[PDB]
Amino acid sequence: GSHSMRYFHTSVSRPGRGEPRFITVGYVDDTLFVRFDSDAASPREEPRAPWIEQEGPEHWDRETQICKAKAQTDREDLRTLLRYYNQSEAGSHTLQNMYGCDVGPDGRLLRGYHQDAYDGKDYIALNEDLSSWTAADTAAQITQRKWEAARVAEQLRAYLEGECVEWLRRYLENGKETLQRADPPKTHVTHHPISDHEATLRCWALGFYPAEITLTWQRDGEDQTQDTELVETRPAGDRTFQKWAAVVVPSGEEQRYTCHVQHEGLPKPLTLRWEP
Amino acid sequence: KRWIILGLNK
Amino acid sequence: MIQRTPKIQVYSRHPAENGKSNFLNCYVSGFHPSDIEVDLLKNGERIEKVEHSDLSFSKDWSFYLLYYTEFTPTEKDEYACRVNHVTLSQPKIVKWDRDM
Ligand SMILES: [Mg+2]
Repeated sequence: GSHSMRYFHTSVSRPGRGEPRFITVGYVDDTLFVRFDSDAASPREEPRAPWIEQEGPEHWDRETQICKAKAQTDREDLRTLLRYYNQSEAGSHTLQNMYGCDVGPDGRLLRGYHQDAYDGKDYIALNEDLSSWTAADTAAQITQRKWEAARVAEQLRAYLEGECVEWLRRYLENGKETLQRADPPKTHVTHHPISDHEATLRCWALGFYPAEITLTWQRDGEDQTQDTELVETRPAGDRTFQKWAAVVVPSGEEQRYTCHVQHEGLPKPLTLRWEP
Repeated sequence: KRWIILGLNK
Repeated sequence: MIQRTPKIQVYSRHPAENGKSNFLNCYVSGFHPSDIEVDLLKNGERIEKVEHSDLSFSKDWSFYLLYYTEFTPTEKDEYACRVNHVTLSQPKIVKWDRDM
């Protein structure tokens, strides 16, 4: 199937409570493989998956150095952005960055990403062309000007089309046992009477990997998108995910409803109904 | 593998 | 600034079976800023051995964390997740419903 590699970074200032806390994590699809926390006992790029443990200490030293340089750049940038937004130095602020690449089943680049947010709002983002920027406001246009002067986009494009795709390919091979295994959902429908004249049908999906899934309810073969309650896909803690979709139905019409399940571990979409 | 850059200040 | 209150789900790793070892999960998500206080409760009291996932965030920049503990459910024992965040005036308590 298709795969993704992403690095996530969060810096949170805490005036009066020391320097900003920095946490970064790396993922291949929905598997975390590295983490670095500035407030850990021994901050380092820590391998979190068996398949990455083979890279060796020199690799971890290099990755650790990159993490520490980014924590330092973020401390400088949190001060800069107080100036750009004319803010008090007293408040807590957050800087986030995500970057990475998506590849198709042939390992070819589908899309590259590099984007930043300040206080949870878009700040500056590399466009899909990997050559232009979307600056959210006039402060981010100052950064855009610096980055267009330093030819940042060109350097990013070369990483995203090169090392990003090559290393994701290497990790997918080294971790093929897990990264390249899709665990289909275990599915069932439960029934819960609401009143004398209505009941809830809840379609469950458990134990699936990756997280991407579609659960839909049809009434007489028509999608019930507007009337379906969908919970956010949630982690089980054993690598797998869970999700449910529910509909409120007139009592006695249960067999007119069908739950449809799409997941990459399924060879074909699955159809299920309330059985008893 | 992380991306390494200099001059990335905002 | 504009902030986002956490969404909360309380559930078990596997379908609950009284007397069988399982994991109690509290998934907090969609919140901003990242600082949050999460407790897992057994009959209203704070469980001590509670671990949590590494701070990460979604496409829309909001944060998410999984808090979890190993437990053996029973018919009598009631579990809950208690969450505090800057968007909440008081801790929010979500009960564990084995059918949600
Ligand atoms: Mg509060």
